Amino acid sequence: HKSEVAHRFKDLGEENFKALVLIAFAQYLQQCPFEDHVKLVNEVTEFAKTCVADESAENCDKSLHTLFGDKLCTVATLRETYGEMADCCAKQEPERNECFLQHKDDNPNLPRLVRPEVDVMCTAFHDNEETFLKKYLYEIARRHPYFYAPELLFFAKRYKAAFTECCQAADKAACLLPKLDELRDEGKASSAKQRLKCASLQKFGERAFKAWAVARLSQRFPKAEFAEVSKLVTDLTKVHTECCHGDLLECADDRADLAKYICENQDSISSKLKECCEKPLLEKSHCIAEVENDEMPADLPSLAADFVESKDVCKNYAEAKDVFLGMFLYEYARRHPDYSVVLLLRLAKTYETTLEKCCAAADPHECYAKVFDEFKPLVEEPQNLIKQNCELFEQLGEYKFQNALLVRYTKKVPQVSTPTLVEVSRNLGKVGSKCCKHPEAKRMPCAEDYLSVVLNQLCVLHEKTPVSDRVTKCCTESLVNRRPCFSALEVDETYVPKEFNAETFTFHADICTLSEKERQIKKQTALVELVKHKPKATKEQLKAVMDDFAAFVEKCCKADDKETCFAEEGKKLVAASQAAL
Ligand SMILES: CCCCC1C(=O)N(c2ccccc2)N(c2ccccc2)C1=O
Ligand SMILES: CCCCCCCCCCCCCC(=O)O
Ligand SMILES: CCCCCCCCCCCCCC(=O)O
Ligand SMILES: CCCCCCCCCCCCCC(=O)O
Ligand SMILES: CCCCCCCCCCCCCC(=O)O
Repeated sequence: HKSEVAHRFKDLGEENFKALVLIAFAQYLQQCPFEDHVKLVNEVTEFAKTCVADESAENCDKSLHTLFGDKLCTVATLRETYGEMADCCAKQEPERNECFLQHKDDNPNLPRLVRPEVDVMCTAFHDNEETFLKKYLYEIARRHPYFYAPELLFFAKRYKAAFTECCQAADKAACLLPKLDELRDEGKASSAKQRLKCASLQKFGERAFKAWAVARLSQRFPKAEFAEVSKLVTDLTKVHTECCHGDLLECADDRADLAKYICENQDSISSKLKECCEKPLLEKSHCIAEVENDEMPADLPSLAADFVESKDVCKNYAEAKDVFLGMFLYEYARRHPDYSVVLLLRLAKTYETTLEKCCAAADPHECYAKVFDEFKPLVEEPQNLIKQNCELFEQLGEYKFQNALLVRYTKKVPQVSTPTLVEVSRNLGKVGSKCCKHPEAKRMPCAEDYLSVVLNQLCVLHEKTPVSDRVTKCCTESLVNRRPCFSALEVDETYVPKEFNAETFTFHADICTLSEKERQIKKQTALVELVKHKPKATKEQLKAVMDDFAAFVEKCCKADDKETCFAEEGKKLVAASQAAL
């Protein structure tokens, strides 16, 4: 088409166009105030409308990069506020956009965003829904300049729906709060997944990413042909490489192209793509990215034939190693949607290590004839951990389950900071209440998805202020061995317990007037400090002390007079506990 802006404006729609332009500007000019951004959006939109009316109006022929760049260079304070970024304006567009990209700040220093009271939000929402939502949209985008724009818009729409619903209810707070917490967690998870995807692509390379995608796409589109799966994995790798570089326009066009390619060859890929392919341009790719697994052929051959029993295995493998291994991944993954992708990768790595050794020996067949027996122990490991932990989560509840994990991990890595241990254990706890509800067939994929982010949040932090070689080890190993590594950590027999600290175990009545989450976190913090002081303590000793603390807290919060009870009975509890331990 003769005009880029006009075309985009047309298939996006005015409302979507406006929100996206706002996000795009906020991610580049992270320091400019809201009023200035709104002003820019209005000018770009007004210009866009001119081009819609006549693709021949002036400047309507300019590319989007050029137009975006020219408007960015119009900001008068560009130099005084962003300094060096202002020098990007002296370059020819091609280089200009690259320069702006290089100067995008990922971890800016903006005040943390505080959640106001439910009634102020609801009142604000009713008085001016537009400015309320757009201002928060701006606040979120300036803080996450890397978050893929269209997905942020998808989140905004869900927030709107939460206010619309809850702000017109009897008990607003009881309605809205849980929705906001779920949205935030989900928002943070999405952010982590995006960063993880790019970092892994940079650290481990294209081959590893391609294997990961082959496995994932084969579980989802089992009826698709291997050649079709390879086509998709290739385009998908290119798409993420570009999206990770950070250029929104390039990223968006590649994704769109891929989404249409998929819809046009729908019948040749999966019968589950029907809905996704009838959705508007903006939602297509997102929908496809979450499509459920198509059902498998059910009348499929045995893997043993072509990969163990067959003659010429070594011959087909030597002829094209990666293609053969990819074929193996494809065949194995499409018969196992119940496996995590990383498990499939372990199987593949194991099959590769075996052919490398075995294909160089006299009688190949004999050497690699028992490969499938090496797979069994690899499979069972995550499966046992699932049942074992989910059952426990069932006996106890989410809270006591978190406490169980708390005792378990403080003992393995007592060096870690107490707030980190609490944070991590609580998140692990949630993965349990969220995945253990799924039937066995969907548990591993679920746990893998959530554990990948929790483990990455854990590693990133630790990276900053490292405290344990073991954690560093597990954090730097391959993403395939990451979870196994942590699971293999044993109690720290070297750790020297921390001296007693009266303060740490002193409690007041203010705990009675705290919110549930707040009470738990204070108790859990104490629970971690206890284990750090008495690491050799037993599950029984510990249970007894946690129970005394329990009755104690209920007793002191249920008395004609508090504070005294906590101080008087607190003296007791502490002294007794010490002796018992
Ligand atoms: C690496 C993360 C995986 C998310 C994902 C993605 O970005 N695309 C995706 C990319 C662009 C448009 C639509 C979907 N599809 C995808 C689905 C089937 C075949 C190929 C790719 C996905 O599953
Ligand atoms: C992209 C999301 C649109 C933003 C509009 C929703 C406003 C939510 C305000 C709450 C932000 C504070 C963060 C939190 O939830 O704790
Ligand atoms: C297009 C085919 C590309 C897939 C290549 C198959 C490679 C399988 C090896 C297992 C991948 C795990 C990589 C790793 O050890 O980090
Ligand atoms: C304590 C976390 C709560 C979930 C309980 C199951 C434990 C997850 C282990 C299985 C991980 C599957 C991913 C992998 O293959 O490594
Ligand atoms: C440094 C923070 C403490 C370490 C947290 C351990 C994380 C391991 C998660 C793996 C879940 C499987 C259960 C397990 O084997 O521990």
